[PDB]
Amino acid sequence: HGMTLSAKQQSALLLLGWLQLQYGHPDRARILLDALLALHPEHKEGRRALVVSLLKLQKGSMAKEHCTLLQEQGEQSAALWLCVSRACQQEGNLEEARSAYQRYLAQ
Amino acid sequence: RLADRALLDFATPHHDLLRPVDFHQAMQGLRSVLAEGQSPELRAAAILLEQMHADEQLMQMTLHLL
Ligand SMILES: [Br-]
Ligand SMILES: [Br-]
Ligand SMILES: [Br-]
Ligand SMILES: [Br-]
Repeated sequence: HGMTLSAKQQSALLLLGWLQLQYGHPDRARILLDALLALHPEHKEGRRALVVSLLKLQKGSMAKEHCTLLQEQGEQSAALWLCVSRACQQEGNLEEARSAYQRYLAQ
Repeated sequence: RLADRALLDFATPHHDLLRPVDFHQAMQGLRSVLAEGQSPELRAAAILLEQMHADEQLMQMTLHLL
């Protein structure tokens, strides 16, 4: 009851989006992952997959902002900065990409 | 193209749906919720997973192989 997903339903939707991303359909993954984040915006696993889906869609500016939200949620994975660097390279921010890539190698 | 593997690994979640009985219950419960959403993001996703029903075999196979 209610516009919400159980823990297993959230994982199922995350898996549906991850499969689309795996098979080179980032536009379809983004659709499923946006819905998961509309109902459960705190879903970190869903947001990381959306970040990569946006990178595959050449949407670097959006992908970098989603990484910023992960960072302030407490995300401490080193591969987060690899996404930030890749996102900055897509937008021409080569100096910001180098700064983020240094943090990826630091951790 | 070299970094594509590390990006996919970052997007891969670190299991609750291993049992096939639990998988079908999760899919039916997921389709019932998104079909009641009114926002364009929920409606677009409700259309998409209704077209992925023939892919449910590929879904469960990927779960067990991880
Ligand atoms: Br609701
Ligand atoms: Br963009
Ligand atoms: Br867009
Ligand atoms: Br469930």
